[PDB]
Amino acid sequence: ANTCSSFQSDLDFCSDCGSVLPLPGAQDTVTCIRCGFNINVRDFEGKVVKTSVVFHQLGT
Amino acid sequence: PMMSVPVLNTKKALKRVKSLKKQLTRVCLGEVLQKIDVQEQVYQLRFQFLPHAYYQQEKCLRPEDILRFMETRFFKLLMESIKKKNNKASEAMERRVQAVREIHPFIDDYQYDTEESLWCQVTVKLPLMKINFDMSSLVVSLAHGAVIYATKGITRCLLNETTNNKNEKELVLNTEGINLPELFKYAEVLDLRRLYSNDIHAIANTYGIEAALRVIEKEIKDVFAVYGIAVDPRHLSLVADYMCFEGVYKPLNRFGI
Amino acid sequence: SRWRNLPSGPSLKHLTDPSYGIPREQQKAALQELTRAHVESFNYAVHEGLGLAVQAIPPFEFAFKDERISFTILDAVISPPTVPKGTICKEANVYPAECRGRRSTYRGKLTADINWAVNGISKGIIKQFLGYVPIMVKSKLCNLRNLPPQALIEHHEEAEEMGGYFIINGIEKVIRMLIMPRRNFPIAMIRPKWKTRGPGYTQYGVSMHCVREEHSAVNMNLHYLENGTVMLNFIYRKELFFLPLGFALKALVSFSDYQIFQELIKGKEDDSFLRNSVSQMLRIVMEEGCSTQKQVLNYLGECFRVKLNVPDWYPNEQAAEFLFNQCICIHLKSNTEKFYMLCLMTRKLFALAKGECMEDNPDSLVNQEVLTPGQLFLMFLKEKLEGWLVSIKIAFDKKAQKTSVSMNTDNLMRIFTMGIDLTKPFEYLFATGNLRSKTGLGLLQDSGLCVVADKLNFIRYLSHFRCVHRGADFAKMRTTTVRRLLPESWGFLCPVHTPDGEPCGLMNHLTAVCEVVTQFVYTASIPALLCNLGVTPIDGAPHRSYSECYPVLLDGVMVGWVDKDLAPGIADSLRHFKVLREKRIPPWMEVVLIPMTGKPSLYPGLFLFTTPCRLVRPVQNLALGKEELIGTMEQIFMNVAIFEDEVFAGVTTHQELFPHSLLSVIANFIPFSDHNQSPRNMYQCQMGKQ
Amino acid sequence: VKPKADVKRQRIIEESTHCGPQAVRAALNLPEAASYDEVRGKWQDAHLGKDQRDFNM
Amino acid sequence: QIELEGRRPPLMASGKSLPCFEPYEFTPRAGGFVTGRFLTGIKPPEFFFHCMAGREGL
Amino acid sequence: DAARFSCPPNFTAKPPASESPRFSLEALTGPDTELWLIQAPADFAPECFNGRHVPLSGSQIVKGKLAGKRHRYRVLSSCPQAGEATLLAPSTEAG
Amino acid sequence: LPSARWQYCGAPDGSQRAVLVQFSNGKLQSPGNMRFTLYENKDSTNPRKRNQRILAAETDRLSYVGNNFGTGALKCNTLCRHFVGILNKTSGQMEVYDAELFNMQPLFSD
RNA sequence: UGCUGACU
DNA sequence: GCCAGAGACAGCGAGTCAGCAA
DNA sequence: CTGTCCTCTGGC
Ligand SMILES: Nc1ccn([C@@H]2O[C@H](COP(=O)(O)CP(=O)(O)OP(=O)(O)O)[C@@H](O)[C@H]2O)c(=O)n1
Repeated sequence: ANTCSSFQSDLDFCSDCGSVLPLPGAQDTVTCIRCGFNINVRDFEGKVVKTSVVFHQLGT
Repeated sequence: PMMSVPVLNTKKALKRVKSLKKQLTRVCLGEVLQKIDVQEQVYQLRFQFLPHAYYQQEKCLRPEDILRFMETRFFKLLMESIKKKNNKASEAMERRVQAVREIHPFIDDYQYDTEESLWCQVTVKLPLMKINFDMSSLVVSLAHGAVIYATKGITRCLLNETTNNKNEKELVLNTEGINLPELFKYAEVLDLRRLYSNDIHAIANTYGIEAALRVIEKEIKDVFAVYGIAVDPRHLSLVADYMCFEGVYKPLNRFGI
Repeated sequence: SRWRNLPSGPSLKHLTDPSYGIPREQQKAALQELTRAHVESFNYAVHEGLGLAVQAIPPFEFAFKDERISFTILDAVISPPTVPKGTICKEANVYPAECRGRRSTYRGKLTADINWAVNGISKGIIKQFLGYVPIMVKSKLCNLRNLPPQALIEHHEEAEEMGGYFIINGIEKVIRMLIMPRRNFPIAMIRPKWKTRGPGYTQYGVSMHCVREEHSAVNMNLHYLENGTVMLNFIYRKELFFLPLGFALKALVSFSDYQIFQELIKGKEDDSFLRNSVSQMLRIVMEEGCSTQKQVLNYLGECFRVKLNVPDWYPNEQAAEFLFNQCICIHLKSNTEKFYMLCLMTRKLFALAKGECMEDNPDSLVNQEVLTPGQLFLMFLKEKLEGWLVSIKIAFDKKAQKTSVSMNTDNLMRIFTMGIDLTKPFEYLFATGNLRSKTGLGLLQDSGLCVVADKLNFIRYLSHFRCVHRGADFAKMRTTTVRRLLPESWGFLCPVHTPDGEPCGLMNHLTAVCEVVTQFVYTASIPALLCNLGVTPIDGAPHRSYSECYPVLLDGVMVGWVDKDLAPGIADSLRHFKVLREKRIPPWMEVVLIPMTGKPSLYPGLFLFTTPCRLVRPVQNLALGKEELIGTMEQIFMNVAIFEDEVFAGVTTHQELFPHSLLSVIANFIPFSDHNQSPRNMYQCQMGKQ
Repeated sequence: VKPKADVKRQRIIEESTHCGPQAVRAALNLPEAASYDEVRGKWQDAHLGKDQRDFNM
Repeated sequence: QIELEGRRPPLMASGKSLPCFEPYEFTPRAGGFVTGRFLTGIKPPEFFFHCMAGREGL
Repeated sequence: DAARFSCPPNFTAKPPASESPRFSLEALTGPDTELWLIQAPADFAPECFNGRHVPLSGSQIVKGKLAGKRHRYRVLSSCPQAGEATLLAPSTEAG
Repeated sequence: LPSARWQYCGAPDGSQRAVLVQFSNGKLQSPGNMRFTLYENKDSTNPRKRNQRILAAETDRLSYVGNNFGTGALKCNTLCRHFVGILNKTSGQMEVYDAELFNMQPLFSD
């Protein structure tokens, strides 16, 4: 029960994209849980610090 | 493509040219950026622009202009590209924010940076069903071809200090793009007679065909000169007179016959 | 060794010796090792490789009347040349001395024993005579094998000959080593003409050239599409077919879609465009209708049934297996191993797409191998045997479709009705040089495959068995980048020996110390040894993060994930085994370890090649002094001094045997080549052959 | 070539075998000194780069 | 100084220009600077670069 | 309905061992007991380590004797990584 | 560095084996609700079949099955060997036993 | 005509 | 009606000598 | 392998 947000987590296959509130039971083994997950998947990412930047590259 | 206008040899012109060189080089959003911070259907974006210490020196830019650019051009080209993807998928801070969201229905509120662009992010959201992926790809492929401001056709200037020994005092403002009219405004800083370009179609459109004949001849001569070869001018005269016979610079190839 | 007893300075007291004309007891042994790659390849192709070739040969079942008949080829045997039938007298053998006097082919008899059954309870083993296949001169199926120089003079032969050629109409065709991309190794390429393959394809993709037991080759391309999705292009019978990945991965393995996913995100489990695009591969085209291995095999079976020309009474699930067996990853028997190999080639396209890896130049010898005379011979033999089956049963189905019960009376009169085929097709490939095949043999070239070997001089002749042709198509190209003499052909190709006109840079020659690998070994105790050394099997418990681990491959089969701080010691241990001939490591395995840094260097990982067509060259292994053999890709990660006093303590892992090892055999006949300018040593090499 | 003139040639060839670090370093605009391995890394980065115009420099 | 495309000889994929030279070696010898003459011949590594140049010429 | 695993006819359920109190859940949950997963080459003879002090952290070379020949085994000890094999033990609670 | 005295009490005939399970789709947060049943082949005369085993795990929603034979049997069960060590913290003694690893997978039939 | 060598 | 999407489409040095197979 | 056509196609 720790496969994340795109797989049945008790069956196996992958779920489909969200439309109605309930977890979109897969075409196989339609068991449902967590209609809408608690937190929207948040992503922390940025770019590089050599070429795009003129900062971080005063000397070195 | 290139250009070469001599600099007029006056004390005022020498001073104005520094600003001219710094005025025609292209400054692009990507050349002024540190790194983006994208959070994701509610997609936030903080640009985090560079300090002026090492880019204002030779680009002639200011932070209000740069940021105003994001509000009016980048933050709407962003929705333009979002639609490009989603069509085939299946006291004063206040007025600026308000006019900006007057024009678009997705943004919510950006930021303000009263101290040298400290933290300037934006927030979007498409709540029903959109392909939530690492859209950083889009907002990075777009933050490269996004240029603050540039003269059409010119990519960079440079003043090759000396070009003569006889009258060593000559200065030349060479360029690596081609826009003839966008130099006509500096007839007092630069000598617009003595203007030269290797294009031969642009010369033929600003000065005529009898002026493109001589550019053709000089181009062939300078091509042969780099190897020490020297074809007699009487041959290049005939070639240039035949090419430009009927009023246009016509190619010497299968479509010219 | 094999380069000892090399003369220290030349002598002149060998001429003017009391024994100058007496034919010697055994042949020279340095001249013999020149055509050795041409003969040791054929020796396999005709005896040990022919059995394997016929073993694949799926039994050709088809419908007669209301009956289904099965024909399998149990063995095929090529016999030394001999007087035709017994209609001749006094000597059964036939020696190459004639067919040069007369103008004829030195051809041996190819005969197989087919076994035809009707439902599997009625069967009879008939022995048909397929045809005639040409024979090499000193090739184990020739009559001049095991003859000393004195007995080789009473048959009219050179007393110093090394055959390595064919006599097709008395002309001595010399089929020469062509250059192939590589075998059983995924090469990540950036080719801009790939985005024309479809609507959203990019200019990124890993190509793999698969060879099974030297009888079959196939080329498969994994393409990156802009959506983050990967496609698979396969070619069957010269037609290109595109299957989304996911259709292939679900068919090969009966695993959940999360387990397939956990595999394609092994080293980049923090990236989110990838995690999202793996799911769009598994769900977008596979949760659309097929979610069990059988339904995927059934859907794939129906779309491809028409062009795979499968039997009509075959379930669609059986027609899918036919596609996977004959078109994708020929080299691997398992379907689980075929899954792990398609997953590492994808894990690599994702790194090339995200600029985490450097495109592999297809024109560097690092990513190149040679096509020997035995690979072309068997790959044509196998295809022609399959064609013979097909033609005999075309005749079968077409004659009468009539009550086979009594028709078992003319069964042999039937098989012979199409056994009249296999002879002339084979001589065309040898007399003309160009290839007429339904599948081009995974080759890319269909002409100039065999060439005339002309004895104008013995320096023109000896250079036909050391030539390596980049390809005959590259003689027609605007850009000249396959003519660059890169620094990776140091010791493997001669810098000076290249034709100096239209063929320049395209026709190269091997150095004197370089050699082609031709032996075949067991390589079964190697996967069990790698695990003792420190590797952890593909199944699990890597002990680190899948990013601080090297993906171990051994001949197309991913053993899997040697830890990052155990990879160096493992590579050094494996190199010590091959040098001292311990374990069963072939003396010529290439232990490569492409290190991983944060830079966009070549994709990291510990490879271990032992295949039969790579080029190797000897170098004195310092720290052991035991004459190691290194390969084209293994030589890029090691320092090899040339002269002593150039050897250092930490640097100089290896050392070269002689200082002139870099030069070819002919370029070693030019006197003082060091004091002449180089374009003059290139003309001397071409003038010594006229 | 005269002897007593090949000695100068040999000494100049010996001197020429020490001009790589300074050349590359002062072309990467690196700290003038104190970096002997940062220079190799900067050269490697410039070599595996995409633009490849800091390598031609 | 050997020059192939207007540039020094190319490096391998590992950062060495020739199997004899350490990766990213600073010496000019590793970049095609031949100090040998045809009077007293040139060593093997220099022979290699000279052949590269003479071949690109053709 | 969950299609319930159906045992093939040539297989029979193995009863628990009531003669096994060692791998009993009770024995394994004792405050002084720790469980370790060990992975070794297929030809590894565990008896060669009898009496020898295997490390509980880091990397160490351990010498073993098998059939008169000295073997040295690099032993790597680590922190369990999420997703590791779970040990099954007989439980009286589970019928 | 902390060390343990190694002892292979192991299996009396080697017939005895422990049982390790690994799930192909990840972890079970709290599997306390799982019932495992180990099945063995009835054929004890065939050396090939006598070591064939099936492990079945039943939940309320799905079934998992692992086997040590056939495609589901994976390479790690042989190329490498698995053991379980039981460490007595007080004595510093580690008892080592043979283990069999089962890769578990979900159950459905047409 | 073709194709494989070769010459300036 | 304005101008990108392409997707065909055409061009690719001069002369010379052989042999071999169809 | 590049540059113009240049004939659609397609969207606007
Ligand atoms: N494919 C070709 C090859 C050659 N030629 C012609 O032959 C001449 C001499 O070739 P060459 O190769 O001997 C050059 P050369 O300067 O004489 O050589 P050197 O430095 O050793 O003295 C060329 O300049 C061309 O006129 C041609 O038309 N097509």
